[PDB]
Amino acid sequence: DKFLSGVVEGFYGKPWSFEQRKTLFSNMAKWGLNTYMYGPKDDEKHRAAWKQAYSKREGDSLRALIRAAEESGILFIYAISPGVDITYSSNRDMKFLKDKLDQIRNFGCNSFAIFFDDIDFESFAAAQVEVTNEIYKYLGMPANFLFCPTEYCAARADPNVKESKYLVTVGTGLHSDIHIMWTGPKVVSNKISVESILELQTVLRRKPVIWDNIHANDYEQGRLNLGPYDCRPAELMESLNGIFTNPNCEFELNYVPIRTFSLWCQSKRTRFNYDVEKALEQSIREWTEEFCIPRLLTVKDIRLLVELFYLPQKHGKTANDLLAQAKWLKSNFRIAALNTDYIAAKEWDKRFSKFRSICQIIHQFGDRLMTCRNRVLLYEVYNYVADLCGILYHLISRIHSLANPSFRYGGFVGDIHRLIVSTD
Amino acid sequence: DKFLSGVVEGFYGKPWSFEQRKTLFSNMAKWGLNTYMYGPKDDEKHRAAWKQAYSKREGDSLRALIRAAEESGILFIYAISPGVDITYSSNRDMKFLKDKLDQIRNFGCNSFAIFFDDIDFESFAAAQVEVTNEIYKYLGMPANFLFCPTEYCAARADPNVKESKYLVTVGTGLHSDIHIMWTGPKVVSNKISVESILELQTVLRRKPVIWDNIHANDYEQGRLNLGPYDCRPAELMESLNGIFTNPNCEFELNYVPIRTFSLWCQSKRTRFNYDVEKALEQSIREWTEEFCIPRLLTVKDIRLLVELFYLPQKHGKTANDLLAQAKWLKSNFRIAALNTDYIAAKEWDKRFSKFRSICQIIHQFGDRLMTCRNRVLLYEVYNYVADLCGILYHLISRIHSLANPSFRYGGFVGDIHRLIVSTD
Repeated sequence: DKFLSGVVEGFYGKPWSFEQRKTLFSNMAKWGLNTYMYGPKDDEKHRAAWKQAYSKREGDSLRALIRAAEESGILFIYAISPGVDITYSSNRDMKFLKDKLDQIRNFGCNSFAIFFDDIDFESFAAAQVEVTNEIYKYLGMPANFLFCPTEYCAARADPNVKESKYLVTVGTGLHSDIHIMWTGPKVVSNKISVESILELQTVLRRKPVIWDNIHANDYEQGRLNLGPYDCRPAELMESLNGIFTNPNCEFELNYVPIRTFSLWCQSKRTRFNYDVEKALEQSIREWTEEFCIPRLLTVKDIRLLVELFYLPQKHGKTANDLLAQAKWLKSNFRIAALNTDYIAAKEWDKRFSKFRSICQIIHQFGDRLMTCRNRVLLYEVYNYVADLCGILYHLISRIHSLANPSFRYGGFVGDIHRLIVSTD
Repeated sequence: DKFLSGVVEGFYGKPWSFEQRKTLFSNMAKWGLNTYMYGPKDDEKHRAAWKQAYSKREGDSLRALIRAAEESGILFIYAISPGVDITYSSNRDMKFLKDKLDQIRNFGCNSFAIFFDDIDFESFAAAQVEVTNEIYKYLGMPANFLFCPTEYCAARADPNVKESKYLVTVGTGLHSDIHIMWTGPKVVSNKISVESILELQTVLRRKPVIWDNIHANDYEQGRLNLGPYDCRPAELMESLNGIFTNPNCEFELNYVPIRTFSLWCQSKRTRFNYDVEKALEQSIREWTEEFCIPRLLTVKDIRLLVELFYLPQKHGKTANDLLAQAKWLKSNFRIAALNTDYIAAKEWDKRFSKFRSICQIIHQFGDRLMTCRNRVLLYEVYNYVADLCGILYHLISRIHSLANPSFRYGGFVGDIHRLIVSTD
């Protein structure tokens, strides 16, 4: 039990394929991080079909996945969410849990993760502690046994944030060799700090394991998190028993965030210094080297793509420059189509022609990305660039319509978005 | 040369697989429409690599695709876009065009479609007419030879809309057995009429073929067009030489628009009456019958899904009801948290609880759709429902925050969207 630094499949919608998970395991071996939790929402065998057992074909597929993870040199953690209605009462569903963990142990893996409310009331705390301790005693002593609480973030703890008493019950009543999952101050989890982890270490009397969601994208329309691993210090890695991350739903776009997270873990095993921009440019150089592979573009344009679709907490340099220029063209547009007023209109036309040149070069980047060698990495990235070029052309057309003397975009989702931004 | 009613691949990004095109051909055989134009943007052999030839493996794949279309009972039209810089001048690139059409004729197909500006200046009209007539004379007399002009819509004709003189040059100079592509009054092409097609038949002195884009979705973020085929009369089908349609980028979502278009063509071959709602409920019943297939939910919830992601020209009944209720809750929110004012606040709370019940039942529809048998049709539809549930919960949270005493969504695309809706 050294450190459980890995990548989960806690996102919704996409099942990653067997070769995608195999290349993920080989990337895990060559990068340094040594864990992989298996919680896919497409696989409903561990979520609601745990009363049922595993079949022959999907059992052999999971056995091949487990032995592929074993031969790659990483470890496999099977996350099963039966629900918070066990309470050790009837023990028929506890027998179903024991038979399910027996057949997963027959499939090859020995590490588990009991989930009650999966990270995306009352009188359940001591019952879930008893259920988790009886399951952990039934499996003897597994080396890496995880447990996700119902109040996995400070926004979900309803009595205050220090002592909601559910965290103190699962801190005192559970066995000391079981890890507790956590997310941070928020479920979306932007700008986390070591003080919340320190008071959680005070409450839980053990080091937790941070399920992170700084690269997750299932909760927003068109969000892509190709940004680096930022706003987490090295001492946050120091005061834990491991830290997982939830990447994007599309696998081939997750080269740069998993590589910056691998820098953030494996270089910090030796020395606690971390440069975000150096790891970002190293990951983007390795991503251009992976971009040239013809699996069925210079570094500057892919730097522009990474700096556009950044983290949810902060945009990139180019994105902030475009938002500042769009705000400047939107604010002082009354001097348009009109000595000092005429040169101010010429300055406004200079800024607007700079904006048109930015949309033209990002459309040329879209065509040059369309002429790529890799195609399965092309399709996962093309929709974001195409919709960005469309909304940037709509922005430029709106500014040009406001220059000289409705708007439907996004369908119903964009209609709801415009209905909650526009005021009375 | 009866009628070229078919489905194109003119969308961007997605290459449809061989089995997807095979099931598309079997659906084409069992529904009635008998054409398929091949213009995929992922295949750059016909767009810029037409100087190069076809390889052995992709040539055998195209030969298998052509013979699969032949054995299904439909016909195959190969669309090639060399560019508008031919002008019959050097004839080396004309020899490249002749060798490319020779190897496509060796692959099996005999129908073609010369494109100059693909539907998504000056002094080119008589040169492109000469190039198209020399190519059509080189191929003898193909039965179905198509030609897409540069000014394919009335919004692209720069001198007026009746006589831009490019349309009159390609109407008089071309051979009378060549069809001319058209889109309508707009490239996006909503609410088209028979009068524009009548004046185009006056100008072009032949019946055109309408490339339609009423179900296209590559040009907007999160747009899904699961709506029926609407706002096109039967006499529009009467005064043509065929009509194609551009469906969505995801293949398995295109059951209902291609089935309503198949109703709109094949039932109108016998009688020109068309019910939009009867064809919509027949296509949604056949889509539930296809929904139950376990290829790796009652009719009311899939009716709710189709009525949500409707056409770009008009929303459904449920979507208009939700927008009207959101506008009503947004408009008179000042009576909230406050005799007549108190019962008005209770009426406001009744409408807000109705809105919360609508978001709850659409999240339950999301979970019940997640428990489906088909998975490759699950993943193509899950992202739209998940982002709709997220933006509806954000709408309800904003209305509840406005009830009793920034906003980041979409990333950079949503930032541009909020920057072009919000005013000074």
